[PDB]
Amino acid sequence: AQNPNCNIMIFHPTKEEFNDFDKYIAYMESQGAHRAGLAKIIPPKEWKARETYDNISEILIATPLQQVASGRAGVFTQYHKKKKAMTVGEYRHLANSKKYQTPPHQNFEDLERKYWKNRIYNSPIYGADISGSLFDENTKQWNLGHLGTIQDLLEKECGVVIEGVNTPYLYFGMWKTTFAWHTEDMDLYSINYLHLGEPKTWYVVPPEHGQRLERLARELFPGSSRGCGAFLRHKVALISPTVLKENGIPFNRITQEAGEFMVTFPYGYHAGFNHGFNCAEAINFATPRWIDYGKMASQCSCGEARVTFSMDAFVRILQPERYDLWKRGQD
Ligand SMILES: O=C(O)CNC(=O)C(=O)O
Ligand SMILES: [Mg+2]
Ligand code: NI
Ligand SMILES: [Zn+2]
Repeated sequence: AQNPNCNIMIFHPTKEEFNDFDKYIAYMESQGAHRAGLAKIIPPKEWKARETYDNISEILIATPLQQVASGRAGVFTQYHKKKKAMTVGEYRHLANSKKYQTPPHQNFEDLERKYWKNRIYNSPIYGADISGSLFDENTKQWNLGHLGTIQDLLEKECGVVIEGVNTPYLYFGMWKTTFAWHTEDMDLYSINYLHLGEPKTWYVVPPEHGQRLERLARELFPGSSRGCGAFLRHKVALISPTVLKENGIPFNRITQEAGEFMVTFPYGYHAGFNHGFNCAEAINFATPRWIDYGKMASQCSCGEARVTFSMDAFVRILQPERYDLWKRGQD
């Protein structure tokens, strides 16, 4: 079995290997990459996403979110407070202000120490889930707006034609902006491209060990667990690497820099934080190997998780027994 320790693998495709997206994912999996839950892909030196990022300041962040924490430094939740709209240029100035800017630090490990020590004492502001793309239409390789759709994959594998669409989303981050422990909707893959700015540090649990993370989370967040048998779908809970190690949970970490792609694999729990002002693009995708994970994905039916239109068909076709309860949680 390839990659039995579930290490995060880093790939350097050539320009020729960068042509066929599906084929390269299947290649990475042939080398065991999915066992980690996360892989990094460094694009060939000849590739670019677009010509420049000099003209993005007028994009609107309609509903910036202030991420307010509660708990202790290593075990906390966050809630999202809505703020007034602002442009990307206004958000960048805010990220760089004395109140929000990255502190002085020696290296990525020092900054990670500072994040876990001090995150809860601040409330950074995040632009999230903004439908759109920064890939040039003429970028033919790994263009996250031109991927094969999840609805087409389900039709190809299973024969069922369904409604729904699959488009990318932009993220604008600052120092201490935080992504809580989660798997993707319907335990899909994700791909994330860091277009510009400062890094993102990721934490990930191997898919084969995801239930260990879920059991710790029920212990650490006991009222949330009584409220919902899939409360990690709410995307609010954080657990530090130190707490994970104290509890024996297998995990890995890596820092993504501008110009790099990350792929998350089905049922790979992940979390992380941004180092400073940045912009990322991400989208969910599927392969044939996903189908069996989609059929088994947990679901939130308490009402908290609320998701896109296109998830309806995935539940309806893959999880007909669960569909009526889940749809009630959507309404
Ligand atoms: O960049 C982000 O904020 C979040 N992205 C992810 O959790 C992802 O691609 O799975
Ligand atoms: Mg603009
Ligand atoms: Ni994710
Ligand atoms: Zn729920």
